[PDB]
Amino acid sequence: GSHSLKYFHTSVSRPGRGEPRFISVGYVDDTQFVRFDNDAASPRMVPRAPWMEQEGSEYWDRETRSARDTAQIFRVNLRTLRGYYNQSEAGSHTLQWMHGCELGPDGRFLRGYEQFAYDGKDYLTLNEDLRSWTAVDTAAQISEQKSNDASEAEHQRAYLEDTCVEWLHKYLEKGKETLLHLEPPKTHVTHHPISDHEATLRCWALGFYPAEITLTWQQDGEGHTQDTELVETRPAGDGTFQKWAAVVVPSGEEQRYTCHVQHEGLPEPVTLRW
Amino acid sequence: MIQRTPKIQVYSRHPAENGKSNFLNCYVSGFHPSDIEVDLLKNGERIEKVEHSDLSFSKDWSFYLLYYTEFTPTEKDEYACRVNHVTLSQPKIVKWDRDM
Amino acid sequence: RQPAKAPLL
Repeated sequence: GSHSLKYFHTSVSRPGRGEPRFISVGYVDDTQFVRFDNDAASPRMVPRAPWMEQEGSEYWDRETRSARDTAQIFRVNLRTLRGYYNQSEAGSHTLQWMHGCELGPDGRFLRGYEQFAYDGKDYLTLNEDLRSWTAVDTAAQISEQKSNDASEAEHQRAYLEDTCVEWLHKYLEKGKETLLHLEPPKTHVTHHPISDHEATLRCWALGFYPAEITLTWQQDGEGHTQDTELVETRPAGDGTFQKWAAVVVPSGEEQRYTCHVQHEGLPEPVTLRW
Repeated sequence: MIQRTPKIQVYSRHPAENGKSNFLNCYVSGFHPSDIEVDLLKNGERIEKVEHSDLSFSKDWSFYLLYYTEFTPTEKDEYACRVNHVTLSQPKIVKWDRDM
Repeated sequence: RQPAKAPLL
């Protein structure tokens, strides 16, 4: 199947309290595997997946240097952006950076992306052609010109098509036993009477990986039962995910309702009744 | 400036069984800015030494975090999550329901 | 691994 190597960088300025807080995390598919947090005297990039301890000290030293330098660059960018918008020093502001490379089912480079946001809104985008930028306003147009002056699109294209692709291949091989292992959901249905005439049927999906999943309550010919309550897919805390879907049914008709669960770890979709 | 209030889910890692070791989770997601206060409560009292995951965000730039601790569910103990954020006029308390 | 040099804005 398809796979992705993704990083998320966040820098938040702390007025009157020193350098901005900087936190970055790396993901392979739906699995976090590294983290960097500058809230320390000697901040380090550290593993967040057990299979990354196969990486030696040189890897960790290099990633620590890269992340420390990114934080300093982001402190500069926050100051630059504060001047672009003529904003006071008394206000807290946020700069975010996300980038990633995605492989197709053939294992070849399919798409790369890179984007910046300021105070929770799109700021500057590296287009999927990997050769041009798009600015959201006049401030970001100056940032676009800087990127043009430095051939930044060419530099980021090289990272996304070469460095990113190569290391995604390495990570997938080192963590194959978990990254390439589809974990099917464990499913069951719970029943909670609301009154003498109504009841809640809750269809559970527990302990699955990856996070992509579909839950539907079927009521005879209606595949998506009216007023089905879906919760956002949520992490269990152990690397797997959870989700449930609930419906209120007339008491005594629970047998007319069927829950469908579709997940890539299931050879066929599963149906359940209370 | 884009601000988003956090969505809140309080739940256990495994199906709750009284007297059995488990993990109480509080998942805050879809919020901006990243600064947030999350507390886990046992019978209205704050639980000490609660850990949380590394700050990450989604495609729309909104952040998400998982707060978690070890707990022992019982019949009478009342667990809840208390969330405070710049978008909230007052702190929000969401009780733990073992059926949700 | 992550980029060595992050873009300037």
